[PDB]
Amino acid sequence: WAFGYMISRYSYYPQDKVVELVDIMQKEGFRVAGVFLDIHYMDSYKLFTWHPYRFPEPKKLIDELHKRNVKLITIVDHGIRVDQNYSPFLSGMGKFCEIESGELFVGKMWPGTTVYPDFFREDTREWWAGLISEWLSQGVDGIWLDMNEPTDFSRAIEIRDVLSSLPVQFRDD
Amino acid sequence: WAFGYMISRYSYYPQDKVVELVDIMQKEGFRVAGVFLDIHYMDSYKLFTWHPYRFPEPKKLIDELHKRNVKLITIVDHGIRVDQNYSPFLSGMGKFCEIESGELFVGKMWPGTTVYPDFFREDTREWWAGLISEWLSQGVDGIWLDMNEPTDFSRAIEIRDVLSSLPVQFRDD
Repeated sequence: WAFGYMISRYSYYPQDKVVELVDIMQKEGFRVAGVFLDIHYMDSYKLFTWHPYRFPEPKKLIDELHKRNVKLITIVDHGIRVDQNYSPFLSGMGKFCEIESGELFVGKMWPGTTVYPDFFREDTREWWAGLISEWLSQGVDGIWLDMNEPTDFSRAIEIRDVLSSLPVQFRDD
Repeated sequence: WAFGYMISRYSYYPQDKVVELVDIMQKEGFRVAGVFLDIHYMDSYKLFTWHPYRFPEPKKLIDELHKRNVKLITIVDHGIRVDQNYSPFLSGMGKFCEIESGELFVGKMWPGTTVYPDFFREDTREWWAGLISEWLSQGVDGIWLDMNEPTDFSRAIEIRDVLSSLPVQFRDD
């Protein structure tokens, strides 16, 4: 099924619209293997969370998709939000990337201020596998890893803040 | 009396305070020949006007000062406010400075957007003499001409608007 016809967008939501679209596609004769859910499904772009208003009942969505024989693939970025009450941030502590001087590498990504997992380490990899596994257990069929170059926007944003008001054009480096 | 002791400030107001100060000076033995009124006495820095709140009764002030044998000297700048309902602007029309291309030279000074009298012309001189004469007739004893280099702030303000944002410091040219 990974080689079947996949539909995706940035993004499809709320959950009822996802099902409505799949139904119309199938009704008109298109065999859809799976649908991709882009970042709008998350709560404030926080990894491993569901938007409380757009996706109040994810279980219902997964069941509806599976009843229709459609796989669900969810995007997962690499940025962990520096949030005091965000579980992944607290549990991942100790396994994030650092900078030469010893502090954590704090940057900028979709969820705002963020830290990044140091995937080169065994414990980080194990910790991540755990979150993924837990995420897959709801019935999610696939993982879409994005922005994993790895990408960071703190430098770009820093430039945009300092020369924001200046009526000039920035080169695209 | 022009060689006597003059007190001034930028500025003395409202009118009751001007008289109070002169009284204290005289009571303590200082022979004051005259007091200078800086730009705060004008209405929005408009030449030949009295601030409706600080100097609501100019005649009363002048009389109070004259009763105490104290002359009154008022500052008069060279900028005419580009104001649709400002008399000097309307009556001076035709006698203001222009730029090479023919339009009026519109700049910036205390009253904001302003035009300037072309004093090199005899007609402008006659027009100005008229306003001065009319101004002196209330009992004003002297004229203090300021900013008549002539000075203009449109270039400075133009620079400050475009580079206002930059955390950089400007050279004082």
